[PDB]
Amino acid sequence: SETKCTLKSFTVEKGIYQTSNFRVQPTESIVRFPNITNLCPFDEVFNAT
Amino acid sequence: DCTMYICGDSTECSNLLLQYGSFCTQLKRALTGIAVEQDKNTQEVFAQV
Ligand SMILES: *[C@@H]1O[C@H](CO)[C@@H](O[C@@H]2O[C@H](CO)[C@@H](O)[C@H](O)[C@H]2NC(C)=O)[C@H](O)[C@H]1NC(C)=O
Repeated sequence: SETKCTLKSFTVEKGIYQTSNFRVQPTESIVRFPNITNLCPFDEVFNAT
Repeated sequence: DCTMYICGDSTECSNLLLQYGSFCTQLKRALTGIAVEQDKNTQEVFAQV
């Protein structure tokens, strides 16, 4: 039925008829960045004596 | 692959590409004509026995 909708006909004669495609989607969205990172001690300004 | 060459993975693109009509069908039909003739070229030169 996909072949008949590709040809826009109801009769499909003999032969290979390249139709759709075939990709294999992913699953994991594995992201990444750097181990790094200083912090800026708000702590000091939010805890001064 | 017309969709994978132009858009490339993205799926928001596929709905936009459908708005240009049958340009991707024309590319597949044109290239299939070449693909079938290239095997016939070889049969006509060598398969004479
Ligand atoms: C705000 O400052 C106080 C004092 O410097 C911190 O209290 C210390 O907390 C650590 C771990 O919680 C303890 O090991 C220390 O003995 C504590 N010191 C004192 C004098 O109590 C408090 O943790 C600071 N706030 C934050 C969010 O770090």
